[PDB]
Amino acid sequence: SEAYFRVESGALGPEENFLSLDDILMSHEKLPVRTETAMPRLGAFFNAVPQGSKLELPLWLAKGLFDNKRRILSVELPKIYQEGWRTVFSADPNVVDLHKMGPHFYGFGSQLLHFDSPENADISQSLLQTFIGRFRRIMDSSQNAYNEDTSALVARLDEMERGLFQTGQKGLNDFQCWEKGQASQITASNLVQN
Amino acid sequence: MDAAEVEFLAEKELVTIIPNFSLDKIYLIGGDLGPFNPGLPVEVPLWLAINLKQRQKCRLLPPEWMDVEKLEKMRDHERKEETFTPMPSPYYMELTKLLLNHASDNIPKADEIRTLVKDMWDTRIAKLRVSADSFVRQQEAHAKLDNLTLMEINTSGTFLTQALNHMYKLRTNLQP
Amino acid sequence: LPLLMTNHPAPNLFGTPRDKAEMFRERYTILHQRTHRHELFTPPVIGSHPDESGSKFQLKTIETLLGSTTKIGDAIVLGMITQLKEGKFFLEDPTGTVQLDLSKA
Amino acid sequence: DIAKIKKFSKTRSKDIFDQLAKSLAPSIHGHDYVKKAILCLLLGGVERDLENGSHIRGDINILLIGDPSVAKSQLLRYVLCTAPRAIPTTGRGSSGVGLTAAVTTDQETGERRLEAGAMVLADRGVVCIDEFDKMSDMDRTAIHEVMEQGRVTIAKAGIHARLNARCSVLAAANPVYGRYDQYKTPMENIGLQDSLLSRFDLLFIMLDQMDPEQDREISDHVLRMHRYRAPGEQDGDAMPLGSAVDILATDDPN
Amino acid sequence: MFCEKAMELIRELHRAPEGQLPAFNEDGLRQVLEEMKALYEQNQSDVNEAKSGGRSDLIPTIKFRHCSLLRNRRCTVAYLYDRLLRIRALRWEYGSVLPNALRFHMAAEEMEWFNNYKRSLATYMRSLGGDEGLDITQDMKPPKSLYIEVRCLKDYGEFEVDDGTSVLLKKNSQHFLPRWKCEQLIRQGVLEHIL
Ligand SMILES: Nc1ncnc2c1ncn2[C@@H]1O[C@H](COP(=O)(O)OP(=O)(O)NP(=O)(O)O)[C@@H](O)[C@H]1O
Ligand SMILES: [Mg+2]
Repeated sequence: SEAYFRVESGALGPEENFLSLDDILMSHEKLPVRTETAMPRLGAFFNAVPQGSKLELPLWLAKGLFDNKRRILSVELPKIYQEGWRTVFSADPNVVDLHKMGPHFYGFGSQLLHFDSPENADISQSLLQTFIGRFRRIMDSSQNAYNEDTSALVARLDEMERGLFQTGQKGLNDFQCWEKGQASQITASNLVQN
Repeated sequence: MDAAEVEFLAEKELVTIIPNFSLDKIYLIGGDLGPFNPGLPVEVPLWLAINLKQRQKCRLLPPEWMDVEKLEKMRDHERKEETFTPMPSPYYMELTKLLLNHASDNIPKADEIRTLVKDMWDTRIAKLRVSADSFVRQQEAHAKLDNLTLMEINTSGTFLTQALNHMYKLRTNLQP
Repeated sequence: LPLLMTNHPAPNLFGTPRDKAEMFRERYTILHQRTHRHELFTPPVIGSHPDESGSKFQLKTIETLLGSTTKIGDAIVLGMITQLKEGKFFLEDPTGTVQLDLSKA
Repeated sequence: DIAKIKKFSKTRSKDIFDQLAKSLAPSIHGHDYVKKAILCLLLGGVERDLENGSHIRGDINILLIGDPSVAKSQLLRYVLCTAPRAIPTTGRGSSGVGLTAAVTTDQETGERRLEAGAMVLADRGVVCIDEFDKMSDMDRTAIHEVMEQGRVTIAKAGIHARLNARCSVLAAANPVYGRYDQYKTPMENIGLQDSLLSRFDLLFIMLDQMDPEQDREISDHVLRMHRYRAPGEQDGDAMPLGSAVDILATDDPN
Repeated sequence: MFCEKAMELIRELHRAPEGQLPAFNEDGLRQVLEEMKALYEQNQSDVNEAKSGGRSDLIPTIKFRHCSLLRNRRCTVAYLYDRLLRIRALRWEYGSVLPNALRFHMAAEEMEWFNNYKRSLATYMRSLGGDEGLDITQDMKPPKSLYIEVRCLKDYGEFEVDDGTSVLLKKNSQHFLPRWKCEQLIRQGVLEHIL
């Protein structure tokens, strides 16, 4: 029915959604870079920022400054997307804590491909295989954790996987309410709290 | 789509009732029904059957497939097969819930019928779980689910479709 | 906020001991929010390449200067004039009080 | 557990000892000379062997004496976190046996052997002793040999041996009467015996002097530290109680 | 970094997934707009300096402030639009006249938008048929029974059932009435559907 629905996240696509709060928060996360030419007047922030300076700045700003000729700055991957952590994911995707390793792991990784790194293919394959490995546990936990504390199950999941978990939980709760007949009652909305 | 809406579609299925009242043919928009003669079977949609049973105006008769022998055969066939088998009704779970919750007095051996329907439901939801896992593991592009019912698809399909959307975008993010 | 949207009680003649202080506290509050919206406010993010002291009108309260700021030559404070001792004037704000040497005005 | 960048950084930096000392324990404000002394303790001198066969002990021993709430325990904790092979110890929770060595039965065979104590485990390392003024005298008898000679002599079970206990001692104590008394001599504020005090390289008295400017900067630093939250943590998280989080035999961000 | 005040608007809305409407962050909106004004003034000064003087090294920081400005715009527009989404859900989940405790959270322009949306929606609903339209805000759940039993939660005034017939909605009184007449009051919480 006509319930409130957030603007959906478009982080996994070629470009993120403009009005998505999730995409905005995802792109806020910082990204290491190396500056290719000195920038005047910005020494107050990191008077000129000298050439060759290492910086960590937001992903939206890195994408804004980044032109494919690599004229202003060079963009480097975060550690969690480099080969060692990709190997960690290859070991067993179920045990890594993607909530602590950036809450928007898949969205940040997908937008990290925009900079045309030589290991873009490796990053993409790592993201795909991580999702494939974690899918079954997400599915079973979401669809079988009925009416209990879901904190331990949902703790290690990134925000995309948390959305999938809530979708599965919503389906489970809907079917259980149907089977026990509670779905037939007409009830006041959540706004009765006011 | 909600389970109540799947029940709403399931309520269109035809069942047989024995009225205890007299009423000539009534011309409904979806199709005329009746005449309703006392003590004689007449076929009506399930919503009207449940409403008349609630109002003490009829006795519901079970469908031909609500039979312990037939349901045991169907359950054993479902457990024996790997693919989803053809079900006796396209809304068998909702039919079972409505008819047994409202007319357990009319329907004999309702406990056995309910338990066998639950067995079939558990087996087929397990098969659907296996199908979803195989889909994601093998990175299939499409699946074939010929004999699934609408309630079975609705129970798990929102999660599965969202997960497959995410998987598709993850495996296609190198398009240039 | 109107009082119906708050915890504030209705006004009455036989006020509480709190209300007597609340008069002057609210007078300070209105003048304080009036004051900080004037051009004396601090510059925006690198509004000037060297930093500026709020258009040379940067503000402070009494409790801030009761401390390390001895003989700081540019203190500005909003507060109420009081002859808290005879001839020995004091300033007061909701944070505290301090003597006023007003030999030059 | 590369050196070339260190040997370049010592040229790029100007008086790198000062920068290291300032950066020693960021969470603790002030105490600059104490931080320099702790850095000296961490680095140490060079132990001499003389041609006559005598040796000169190279470790540096530091004793911090001071009022309640002047970060002595916190400096010990930082040294425990930063140094390789730093052993924690507290005065009331330790014994002369546990500091040096204990006879214990090896259940693989049943024979009894020496099991190393704190200062033997700390060999070529550091041992941090909090509440040092609360130790028993018989327990400090063990510390005397360790500090004086860099060894401990043991004669128990079947074994008679001089165990190596070459460790720097970083001890923390309160003065007698809890709070330091300005109207008493230091030798009476300090309840320890002069024989023991001779074994420490440096002795620091640090006081809770309630200067308003010093209080201003200290309180500002403390409240800034309490306001800090890590970047890999959500805006309203309580930190999780401990659980295993290491998932490769070698560290990944390298 | 510049953007953090804009991020507080975003974090305010993201910290309430349930769809309820927080108070309008007028002060935060004023601050991000002031920041954009300052950024634009600096950018204009720098860009005209660079173009008139022929000085080329300004162009990276020009692009820096330009991207920062576009970021500020994106954040505030997303904030306003998501607030509009939350407000739009109120017409369907509760009804037309919002309670004053919630109406106090809305901006005046938000109430303007909401009134325009209500007028447009009512116009669309009227135009669905020859006379009286179709009230699609009703029939939110599939129908089970023609009549329902309802219980009065709020002590409430006279409620017309049909013309001269009406029922007094005194608290704890219990009526048996048509579902389509009782649906709005149940959704508003005046009545409790039982059984
Ligand atoms: N200069 C300082 N900077 C930061 N925190 C400080 C400072 N001085 C004291 N504290 C805090 O005070 C608390 C107590 O520190 P602690 O190390 O136990 O003091 P102490 O000198 O050992 N006193 P005590 O254990 O009673 O002999 C800790 O939380 C410290 O962080
Ligand atoms: Mg301490």
